[PDB]
Amino acid sequence: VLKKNPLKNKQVLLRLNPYAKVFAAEKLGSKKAEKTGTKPAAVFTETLKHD
Amino acid sequence: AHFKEYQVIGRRLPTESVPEPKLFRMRIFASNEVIAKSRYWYFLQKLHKVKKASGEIVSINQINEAHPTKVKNFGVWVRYDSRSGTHNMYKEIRDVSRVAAVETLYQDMAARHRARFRSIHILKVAEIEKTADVKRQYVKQFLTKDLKFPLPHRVQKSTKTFSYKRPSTFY
Amino acid sequence: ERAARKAANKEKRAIILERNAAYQKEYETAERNIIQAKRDAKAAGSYYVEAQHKLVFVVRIKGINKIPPKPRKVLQLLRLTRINSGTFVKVTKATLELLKLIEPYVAYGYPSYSTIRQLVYKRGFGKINKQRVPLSDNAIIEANLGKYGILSIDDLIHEIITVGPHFKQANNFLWPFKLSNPSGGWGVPRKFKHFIQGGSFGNREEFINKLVKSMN
Amino acid sequence: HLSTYLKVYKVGDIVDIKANGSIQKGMPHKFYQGKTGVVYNVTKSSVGVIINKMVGNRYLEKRLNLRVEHIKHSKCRQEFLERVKANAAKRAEAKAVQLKRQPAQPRESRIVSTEGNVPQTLAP
Amino acid sequence: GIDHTSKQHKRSGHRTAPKSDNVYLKLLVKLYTFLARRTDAPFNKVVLKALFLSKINRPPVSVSRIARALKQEGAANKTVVVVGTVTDDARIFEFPKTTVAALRFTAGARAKIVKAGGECITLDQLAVRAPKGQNTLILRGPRN
RNA sequence: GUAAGAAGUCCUUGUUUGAACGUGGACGAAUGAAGCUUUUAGUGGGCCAUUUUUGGUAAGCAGAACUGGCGAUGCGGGAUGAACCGAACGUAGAGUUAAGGUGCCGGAAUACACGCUCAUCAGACACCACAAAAGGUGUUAG
RNA sequence: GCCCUGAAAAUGGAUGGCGCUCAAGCGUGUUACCUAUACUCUACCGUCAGGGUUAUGCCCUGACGAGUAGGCAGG
Repeated sequence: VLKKNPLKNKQVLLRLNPYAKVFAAEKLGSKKAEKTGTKPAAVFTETLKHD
Repeated sequence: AHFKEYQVIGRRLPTESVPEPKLFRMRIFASNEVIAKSRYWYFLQKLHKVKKASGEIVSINQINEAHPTKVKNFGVWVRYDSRSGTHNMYKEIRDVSRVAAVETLYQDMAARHRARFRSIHILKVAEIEKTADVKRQYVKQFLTKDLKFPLPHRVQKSTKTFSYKRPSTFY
Repeated sequence: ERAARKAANKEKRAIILERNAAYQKEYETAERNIIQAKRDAKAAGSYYVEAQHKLVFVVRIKGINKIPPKPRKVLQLLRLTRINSGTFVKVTKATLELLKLIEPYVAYGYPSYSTIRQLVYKRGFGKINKQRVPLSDNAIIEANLGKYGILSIDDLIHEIITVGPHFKQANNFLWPFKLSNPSGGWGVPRKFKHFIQGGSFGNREEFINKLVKSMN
Repeated sequence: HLSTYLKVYKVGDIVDIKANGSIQKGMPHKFYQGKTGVVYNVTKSSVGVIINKMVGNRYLEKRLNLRVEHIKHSKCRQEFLERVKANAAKRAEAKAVQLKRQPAQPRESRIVSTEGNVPQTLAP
Repeated sequence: GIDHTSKQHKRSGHRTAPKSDNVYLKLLVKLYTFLARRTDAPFNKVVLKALFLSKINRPPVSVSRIARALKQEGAANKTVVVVGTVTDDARIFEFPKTTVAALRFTAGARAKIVKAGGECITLDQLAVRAPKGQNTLILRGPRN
């Protein structure tokens, strides 16, 4: 009789998409990335900056 | 809006007979990547035989100023296909960044010539390393030793409607 | 008998949760791998280009009066029957010609997973023979489009964004999205120029997310 | 052009009408020019051709006789038959797909290299 | 605005009820509405559609037409059905012993059928005999 | 103009050196969503606008070909206005906007920023649309 | 590029008026804001369609509502 909206009302959110529970547990949106240090090329920075 | 500098590269699409074509690069002043890419194709159609369907862009990137706090004297080449065949202009702008120079240039052209973004073409913005290569007098005005000057009329912004003071503009 | 009902529900629910976890893994590893490919090209001194977008979202911008017949018919075909109504479309040459025709009267672009999810959750309405039925439950989708293996609203979002074999059927099941006017406004003073000329219509390619998030 | 006479035309084949100026006999049909019709009967001297001509808003059926000099084999169904045979082959291979056609798709990701092709910057 | 495409507020026609005022006919359609709704048989929907028809579109059907229908192969013992009216025919001399159901029989036609041996029946009795229309043969009269 | 398939493809031999019919076996680009009669009102050389094109001269303009709108149509704006901009209407409420606007009349910044301009009746949409081709020891930037 | 002139009469007169001069004018850019019978949400009325049910009625669901000549229906 009345449309209730997910993105509010965690109950009707959880009626659908039950992955949301563990999603919020692991938090999965403030998730950190594996660090790397792949430096770029001299030709790349050169042709970016000029000529 | 507040402009940005964008590096753009175009590949015009490979064929059999011709793998790996020649990757033409350009520097654009524009608000965002959409306008930057449109301007890229607009200049590339003039220079060479390419098309947005006949070509592709490889790497859109941003260029930030290496020293955006160091004050600089830029010289700018400009041209605009009006009213005659195209004719050029050299202007000088004292500012910190190429972005600010281009912004105040567009505003100055709109003011002093009624010439518009659609009408204007940027050829080359270039920092002038050495003094005595500065040609224009309104920029030469500001390079003198131990420069000082006042602001003799101060008028104070008032938040209220009424004042009980008979205000003063001093300094 | 009620225990049998609950057992079937529990089975389908576990299926949904493993499917959704798989989809999350797919999306994150895909974007991470694209990023690392860009970085690898940069490190090797080569350039990496991303795949051209295959899905676009389109929004109507102009009313119904004094519309010429060809764009009127094309908007009928794309189910943009009124102002601010919107639809997803798969982009090929055949559709690009339509978009070229209806550029003055629509704003379109390349949407994000976040806005697709928000649209399908808040304004997601479905067609059950007719009628614009609100979704409200995964059963309504498992009935109609369980033929195509789409048992959940997230499976539907996946078939939409990852354009699948049955994108046509899922999108036609989806009623045209009814949207409001943006809360922050349109920005520009005058709408009916291109996005490039300080207008609003035409392709903007990423800011459609901002626009539809203001409008939804 | 003698190759316009060693041309078998069996009932069922589709042909375009393009009448050449070099033969005053049987120059047909002012606007039946570049129009296609299948052949219904053949005699000597002769081939039959039928065309769906529209009058008002219905397609009526006009049957006609023409000299062989004006008619020409149609390459209308070349890709159709090629695709049908290739579809049979692909269906056999499947039995061992998207055999349907598809429009031009968006080109996918790739990598562009800089080995001897450094990008050449320029301006107006 | 909406820029409609389908000429909103269509009526669909199709005669949901009869123009008549015969209470007995209204009992008949009240019965066949239940039957066509609950049975799933198509025969009952056909009969209900035919009951709404007018006199112009319910032509009479003759004894001779019925005998033609019964001369068909494997169709002699079927319960023939005419929703309209059934007339006599003095052109045929031999008539089967069939069962037939209809709204209205004429006196001569009823007499001929009874004389051959069969019976004349109403649609409600046809319903309590064969709800789904099992082993039935519907006939219609020439329209023009 | 035609074509984009199950009224289509591929094996099976009786009737003019072979064609047609017939026998039986194996299997298709995108998007979006019915047909048949029957019968009768009112209107059936009226007004406006755009762009295609023929002929045009003091200037205007006259003929045809689409399209859109008014006629029948209220609402917001343009100070006011049949055909300009937006947008088409059930009765109410809350929110967001369009076009147009935010010194006072008048709801909304006498907001921010860069320049230019002083007119002895400046200007406050222009249109190498008219006055029109220039003149001026007024000013600014090239 | 802006400014002056670049001819136009006759009741008193109009950037709409007041009036405005680093503007309340011209050009351009960045934000905020006002605001329609337009868009979104909800309720109610009516129509239409689809369903259900021992009653030209009862129930569920949804989409729609401009109107002259004129037509049909219910009162």
